[PDB]
Amino acid sequence: RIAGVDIPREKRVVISLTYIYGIGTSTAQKILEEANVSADTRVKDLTDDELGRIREVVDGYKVEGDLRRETNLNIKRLMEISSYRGIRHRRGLPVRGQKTKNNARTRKGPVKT
Amino acid sequence: QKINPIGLRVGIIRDWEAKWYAEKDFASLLHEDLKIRKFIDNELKEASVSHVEIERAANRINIAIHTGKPGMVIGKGGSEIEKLRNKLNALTDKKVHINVIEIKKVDLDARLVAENIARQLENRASFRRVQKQAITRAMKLGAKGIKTQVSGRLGGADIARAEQYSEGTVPLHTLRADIDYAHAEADTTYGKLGVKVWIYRGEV
Amino acid sequence: PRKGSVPKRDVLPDPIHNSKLVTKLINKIMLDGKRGTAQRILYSAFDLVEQRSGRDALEVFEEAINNIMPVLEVKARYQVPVEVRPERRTTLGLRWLVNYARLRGEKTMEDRLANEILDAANNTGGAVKKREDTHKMAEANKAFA
Amino acid sequence: ARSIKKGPFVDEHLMKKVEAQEGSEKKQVIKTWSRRSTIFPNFIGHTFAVYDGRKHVPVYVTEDMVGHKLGEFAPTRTFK
Amino acid sequence: AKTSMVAKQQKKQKYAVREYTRCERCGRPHSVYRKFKLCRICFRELAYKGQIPGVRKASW
Amino acid sequence: QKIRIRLKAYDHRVIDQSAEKIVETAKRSGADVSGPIPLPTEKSVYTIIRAVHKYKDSREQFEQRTHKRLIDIVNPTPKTVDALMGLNLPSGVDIEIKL
Amino acid sequence: QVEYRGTGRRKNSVARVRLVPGEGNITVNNRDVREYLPFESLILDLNQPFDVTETKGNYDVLVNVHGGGFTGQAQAIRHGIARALLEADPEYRGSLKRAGLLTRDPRMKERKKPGLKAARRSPQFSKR
RNA sequence: AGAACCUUACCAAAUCUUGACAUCCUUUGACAACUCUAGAGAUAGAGCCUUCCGGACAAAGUGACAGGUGGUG
RNA sequence: AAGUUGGGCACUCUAAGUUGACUGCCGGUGACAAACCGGAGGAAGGUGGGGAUGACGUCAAAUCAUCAUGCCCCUUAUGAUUUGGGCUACACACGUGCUACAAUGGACAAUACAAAGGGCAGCGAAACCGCGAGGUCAAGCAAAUCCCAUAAAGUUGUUCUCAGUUCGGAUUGUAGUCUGCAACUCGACUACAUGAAGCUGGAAUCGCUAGUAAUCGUAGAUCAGCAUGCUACGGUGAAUACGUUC
Ligand SMILES: [Mg+2]
Ligand SMILES: [Zn+2]
Repeated sequence: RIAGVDIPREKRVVISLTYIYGIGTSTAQKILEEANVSADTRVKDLTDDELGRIREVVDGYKVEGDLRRETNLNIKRLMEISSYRGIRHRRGLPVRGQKTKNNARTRKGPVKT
Repeated sequence: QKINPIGLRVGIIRDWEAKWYAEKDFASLLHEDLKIRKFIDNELKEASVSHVEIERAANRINIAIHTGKPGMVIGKGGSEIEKLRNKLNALTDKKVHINVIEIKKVDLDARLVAENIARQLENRASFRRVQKQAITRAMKLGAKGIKTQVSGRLGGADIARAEQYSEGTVPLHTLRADIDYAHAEADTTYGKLGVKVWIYRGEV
Repeated sequence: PRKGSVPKRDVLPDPIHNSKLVTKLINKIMLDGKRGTAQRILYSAFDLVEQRSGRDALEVFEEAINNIMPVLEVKARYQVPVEVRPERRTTLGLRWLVNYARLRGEKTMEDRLANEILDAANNTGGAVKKREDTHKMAEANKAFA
Repeated sequence: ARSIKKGPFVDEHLMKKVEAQEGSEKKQVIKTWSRRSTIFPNFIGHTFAVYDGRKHVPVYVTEDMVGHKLGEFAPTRTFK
Repeated sequence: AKTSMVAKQQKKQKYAVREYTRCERCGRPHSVYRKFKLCRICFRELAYKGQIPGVRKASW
Repeated sequence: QKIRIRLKAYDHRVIDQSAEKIVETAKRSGADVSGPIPLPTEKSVYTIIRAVHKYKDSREQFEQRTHKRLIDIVNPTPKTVDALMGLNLPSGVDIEIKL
Repeated sequence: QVEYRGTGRRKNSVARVRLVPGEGNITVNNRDVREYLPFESLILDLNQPFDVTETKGNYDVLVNVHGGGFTGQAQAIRHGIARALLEADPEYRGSLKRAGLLTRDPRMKERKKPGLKAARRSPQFSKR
């Protein structure tokens, strides 16, 4: 349990740390190298000092709920300023200049024939 | 549907009409040649200009005009040929040397025959009689085969059609055969009439 | 609309076992031209079956193909039954073997193929079930022959 | 342009028109066709009539609009 | 092509990125080769006439 | 002490005859020539839509092939240089001389 | 010395192959054959001409092979070995020919046709 | 076989009417890249100012005339 | 260190010219014919493999927007210039493709093997800087010389162990690079994070007979920049054709 979130017990530490929101593979490797810990050692077979060092490194990366709040604040700011990206966020359409005549399902939801 | 026979045979048994090489100014040379050819065509309409070859070397342009009426192009005193030389030099900064090649039998030249029949059609002759006489004289002058075609609003009819006449052998699928092809256009009061002529004067 | 029968291809024997059948099984297993992958898979499967049976790999393989090779089939026309050609027998045996092996639940294709050939040698495999169904429907439609 | 090594783009005419009458507090509306001009802090509190294709949409500049283009606040297409 | 458009292409552009190629024989804006400054249609016609040095039909 | 002559031409026939002409001129003038050496031909293919409009699936493929010939003169002489620089080749072939 | 030289071709692969009196070792581009080739089937195919001629292990092979892939180069080497054995003893012609090793496999990659995805594969057709 | 501008043929807005482009006809040049000002520009106002051989060439005015990716395959 | 140079033109290669393949020879089926089958020789055997080449005709098929053109139409506009916006929209239906759903695999490190093209204000080597896309200096090269440009699949080792996952990468946040006067509408790529559907697809339907299909990359035209399209190249490399009932 790191950053208030449980991580798979039987998964290697490097992979299991990716389950933390805001932690991917690159940041997981970087954290693991900063807080010296075997790459292949599973979290279940881990030492309390290693866990404490990992927590110490993680706490300052600005992950999880803080990251979510920052992203939501950015999205809300661009919605509020009445930007083009904000209008597209409100309408649930692609924001990064895709074509909506086809292949916009991940933004427009399921097909409504 | 039919490959242009000249296009099919260029580089196999027919040499290019543009004989030169370039690596950098290919486009400028090509379009200079194109404007030279366009000016020669516009200026020597009356002359039976069968075709024109262009070569360039040592900053010179050698023009070879194969025509059927060399007297008209040269002039009695060389005045016409000198004037043409001067106008080509005006068009192109380079120095142009012009030669004229006589065609003994103008009735065996595809381009000349096409232009003659197109002129007759403009004069409003019979699109059948013109082709018949063309083919007759070409065949009597020893041609192994000839084909003529005229398409468009033949007798002014609203519905355009084509009609063709043939005699002898014209093996358009033989790559050996040196088949002379030409297309011309008559600008009749009803519009464009396209005449095509294929001539096969035999193995050479 | 066909002038007649065309010549048939002839494959070389397996370099190690010297078996046309083995070569054609490797070709069947091969996907996208990965002949090396097919070779390693087949060889690992042969080693696994040899270990698990204490019996010659080629022997058990030949017994499995003999078990899963049919003799009658049915072609739509109602389905009319007809005998199967000797080369069609081998083709169908290998094709069914590979298909049901790929359909097995083992983790790796080598394990799937080994288990499937073992089951076919015991006469209790998916390919055996396929052959049995084919023979049953051929017998059911025997009249239309 | 976008690259940091080049400064944020803005039309010189637009920038000088904004700078003009900066001291006076009776700031007026600035007609502009420059949808591509970036919004600098100098633009805060200004009104730009930005051409969107057929008409000049008025746009009021605030602090949160700094760093964006003037075109991002004058939509061009109409739907429903 | 339009004569005014040909003229606007010939004339100098205030931008430099605003320069585009047109076939110099007919004026077609699309499918113009750089080596010949010709569109595909004019290229085919002149190759058939044999007036493009060294250009012949290909096959292999 | 070598002189390179590079000839390039769209016609292998004309390039071969020009190469023979220059080799003969050099051997007459007296120098010794190693060659001609045929460098790999450079073929540029152009694919055009045959139809004026639509009909994408129908194409026509032209080529321009330039053949390349290399000549090495080993023992140059003033006579050889004068004869090479005075020799006139067919308009088709392009000749470059590197002394 | 006593070198028996020969050339072999397959696809776009050319192997100059030289046979010398030796113990059967094969060197390819200054590398061992069992390292250069990624599979032992290729080595067996290379040795096949020697088995046919009944001179297995009586020659060391030196290969300068470029072009194509590993299979193409292996079969080019086999062709070169067969040609070298021919050069060394004309009596092996019958055995090599029966084995089918003196044949230069003429199969090459078919050009792509315009209007087709590949040499033969055509675009997916849809009536209506 | 290459739509951010151009392309581009469509739309809005700001603009021109021998015209963006061609030939003839009258005058004759220093035309015009270049710097200033106003404009989103196109363009307008004064300078600077540099070319030219019996005439190439290039500017101003007028009338013929130009122009159309407008229709009918 | 290197075919790097001294040397050689053996080999390969390059590209001109030539030889070769014609049912030629032999034996069967066949009406001693044609032809089919098999064999010898040959690198190649049965139009060896492909390309170009497309008759007389059919669809008043497409194109007046490549070009030309009869007639009609506008000419203070249906002509012309410029800035900005459309052509990139989006409750939807269809065609063609790219990416996947995984263990014949994902990730990590090491190490091989192609062919065909392009390069003048263009190909940008090495070196230094940045994790990165890229930036500074800058050699060579108008080409069998230099560069683009280390191919990938593959092979060998470690790890995951059948999980919507170490699969898959859409979606969006932030921060960069590059081209262009200018990436808002509306470029590509890069770093970090986010991590949707999808766990081989109903009716139906498509391509392909061999170096073919399938997979893997590579290059080029257009082009400042922008390719999952198009046109070429090679690497690995199958299955099946009984038959003409439908
Ligand atoms: Mg033919
Ligand atoms: Zn054109």
